Amino acid sequence: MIQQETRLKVADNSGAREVLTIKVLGGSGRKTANIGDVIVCTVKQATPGGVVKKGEVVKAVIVRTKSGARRSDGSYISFDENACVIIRDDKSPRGTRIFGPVARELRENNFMKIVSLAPEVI
Amino acid sequence: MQKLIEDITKEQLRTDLPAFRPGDTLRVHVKVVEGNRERIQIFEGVVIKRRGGGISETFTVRKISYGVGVERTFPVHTPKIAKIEVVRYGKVRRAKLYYLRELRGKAARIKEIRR
Amino acid sequence: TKGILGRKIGMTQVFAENGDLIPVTVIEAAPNVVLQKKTAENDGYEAIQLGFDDKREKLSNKPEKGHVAKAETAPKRFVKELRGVEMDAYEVGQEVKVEIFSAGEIVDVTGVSKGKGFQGAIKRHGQSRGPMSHGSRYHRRPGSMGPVDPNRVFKGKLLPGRMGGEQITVQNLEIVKVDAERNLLLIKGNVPGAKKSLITVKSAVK
Amino acid sequence: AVPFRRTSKMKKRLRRTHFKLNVPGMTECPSCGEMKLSHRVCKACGSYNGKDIN
Amino acid sequence: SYRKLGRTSAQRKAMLRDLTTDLIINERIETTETRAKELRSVVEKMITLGKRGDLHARRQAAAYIRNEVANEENNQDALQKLFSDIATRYEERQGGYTRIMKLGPRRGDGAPMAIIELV
RNA sequence: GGCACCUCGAUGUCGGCUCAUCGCAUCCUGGGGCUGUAGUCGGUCCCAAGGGUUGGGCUGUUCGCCCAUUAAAGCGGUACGCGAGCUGGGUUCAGAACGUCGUGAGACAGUUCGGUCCCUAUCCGUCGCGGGCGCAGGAAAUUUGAGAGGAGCUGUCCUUAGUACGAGAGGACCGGGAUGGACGCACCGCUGGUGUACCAGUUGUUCUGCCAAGGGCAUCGCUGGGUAGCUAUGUGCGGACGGGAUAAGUGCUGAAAGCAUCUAAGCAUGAAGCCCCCCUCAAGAUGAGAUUUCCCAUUCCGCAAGGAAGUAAGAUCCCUGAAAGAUGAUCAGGUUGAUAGGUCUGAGGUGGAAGUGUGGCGACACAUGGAGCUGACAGAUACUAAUCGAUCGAGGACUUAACC
Repeated sequence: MIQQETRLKVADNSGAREVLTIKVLGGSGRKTANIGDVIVCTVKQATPGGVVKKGEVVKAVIVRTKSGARRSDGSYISFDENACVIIRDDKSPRGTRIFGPVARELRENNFMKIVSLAPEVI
Repeated sequence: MQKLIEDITKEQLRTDLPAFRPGDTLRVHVKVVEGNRERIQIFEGVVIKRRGGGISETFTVRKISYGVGVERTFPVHTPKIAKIEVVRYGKVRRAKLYYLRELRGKAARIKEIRR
Repeated sequence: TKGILGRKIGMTQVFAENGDLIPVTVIEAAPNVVLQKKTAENDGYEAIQLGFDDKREKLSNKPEKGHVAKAETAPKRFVKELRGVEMDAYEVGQEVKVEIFSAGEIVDVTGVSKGKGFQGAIKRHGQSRGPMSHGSRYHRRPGSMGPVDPNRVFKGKLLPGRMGGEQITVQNLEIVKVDAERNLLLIKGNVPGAKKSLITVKSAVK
Repeated sequence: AVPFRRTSKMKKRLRRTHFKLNVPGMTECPSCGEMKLSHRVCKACGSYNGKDIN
Repeated sequence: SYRKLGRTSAQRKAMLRDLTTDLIINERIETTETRAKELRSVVEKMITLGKRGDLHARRQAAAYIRNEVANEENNQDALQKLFSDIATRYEERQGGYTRIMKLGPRRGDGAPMAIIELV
């Protein structure tokens, strides 16, 4: 359950490393957020050489969380880190390549572009 | 109730799963369907939990993947696990192996029991 | 409409023959019996009174014994009645069993909810409580009564009291599976009432 | 946190209407001689359910 | 459930152990009703251990009941008294080795007194 | 703000928290007129109070500006709602300080640091739960529904359809389908929490004569797990489809007043609004209702007004309990009985017991052996406890019809 002010680990080579959740997009007042949907966020600290500087506001999709997802099958997928990928509103990532595994949730919650770029999907 | 419940769920509980313990490392074949394309995605990890009874009884397995751990949990008697095989038997003490969540990087050795 | 009278035995899960997993409540309903066919011309409305569970002769008083004598069956522990059913469809004293329902039907279920005893405002009506720190001596109290001008407190402010034990309804439940040989019903989801309590099952009005 | 008007004798008595305690449960001890409580070993006879208890 | 007896877990366990030991000692005991009700199950479970009689049961019982003298001329510790005499007396009747006789309440607090006896 | 009328034998002042509730001069959602309304989007006005009407930065602040959103981020009343409900950051005490004024003590709707917020609820009132009595016999159930309470909110996307419309850019009404946000109800099968009479490891000291094995204490000594129950962040479900009368609006017919006219006579249509349909309570509804069934209309006295005293059906006392519970109460049972505790067999949880033997100098490791233990969890079982008892509890007035 990613949440307002929650800090997320960037999972791509856009130059960003850590982001701060501005708050979750969607309904009027949303308390929570799970894997699949975009969230607005500011980059809190970043690599020097990159397209994203320190302290600008961007929109990202949370790609994996340590509070897992539930499937209609009944299985569960839990990680050991909360990470997100920065996206421009066309739903394509701003990073040229991404790191680490990625949840299957992002295919039906259509981010198949990111899934295709991803190195590993579970 | 218990006897009645197991009576109405015995037909659905599976039969062809080899015995394994929470400390073992193990492979699972899951018949995920992607684009109207059924395909076995192969997952290898260390078991952590065996919990629950009847068909409710469920198990978990943990993989380290590209520097990020992933924990996969299934209901044991699920129809969409195509095949299941233990690859090595682990020698551990605890019943539920929660501490690998914190512990990483070859300090998480699992001694092979050979029994 | 249709319905039967049964007892909640427990809860479990079942696979739907698709890969998905369904949580399901398990209800046993030994064949009910219709005791009285309430009819408009004398009773002001149409309905059937039916009973589910049996009683020993030690516990069956003579009044209810004579009452059930018309249906000619064992004295029934639990009795209830259903409206909107066709009077002509049911003879008095005939059995209902469980095959009247079948897998796939949409269903509404009602029954007494679990008791919870004298509970506070937070547990009862789920309204936030005062800060836990900064010297707040207002930890878990139920809020101000009301304004000053009315010189009283209005009716309907939510205060502590008893909980549970009022019949509740859940709408649009699904009958996953039926096992006539055991007299068993399997409802998707979960149902009010503690274990081994009385549950009544009705075809959904919606 | 204080009474505002002294309670009348009528109100006092009326509140006291339910303050009475009810009689206990008496049962003549089958061992002869005197009365006893129910399900309690008889104080005097020192017996219960026919069997004598020392 | 199990009664809290109005005292913390530590001294509750100690008190139940003392009551069990006193039962093994005296064969008859006078306490308040609820103490007797709780004592019933644990003492008739210790009886099951005694009837079982293996060394594992000996050690399990010794881990619970306390070493007061039960027969001073023979110096029968509660353990050996239990396992030798009482378990033999109660190997014949498959459970239920206790009784509760209710008495008139005590003078001081009117609490309901009870007699326990193994029988 | 003007007045000083109640309160100076004391009516606690800003803001916030908790809780709301009301008006509609409507912020969104619903229905319409006009538009300099092509269409998506708008402006103004009318009906509309059912529901909803967000999280942060700054400041004691409300108020404001800012960031990010949402359909919207309404305006007001309720002692500028709410301190015998809370907070005390500011104003409004005593200390101290800066600037200023004062010869000076000292003073500043100028500033700054610090600065005790009392109360066992008597009566109304409110939320729950009992007892008594009445319902022209006494009981066991099932119910009618007067009449109350709750819900009653909405986005996005696919399609219709790149279709109407627009050189073009751009982009529909109406109508289908999926899914979501917040709320509310229910429940542990699942994910998790807790789980202090469950299992295991472990430090110090002390005790069980000693080894071994155990016990007490040390926040449950600490730590890793965890049954039931309770539980949300977990799961299922709802605000659906409709009927009737209307608001604004649009009307058909048609005179008053040969025309015209939604009007006066008639007939329609028309909103998240109203009354039902949905859910809960409900016969103290003193108007005490109805239906199904059982008991029967005895014994005593003035014979009779009407009394009392044993009973019928059926309850209670008392006892074993929980799915219920603050205590009453409700529910499951009281020996032809499974109500609770044992005993036996299981589920789940811990997880490899003690004692032995083998290897090793040893700490330790294997085998015996998925062992030992196990609180509530579910089956069987008459082993212990629910025995003797006692108490309460009917015998029924005038008239219409119609029949012994």
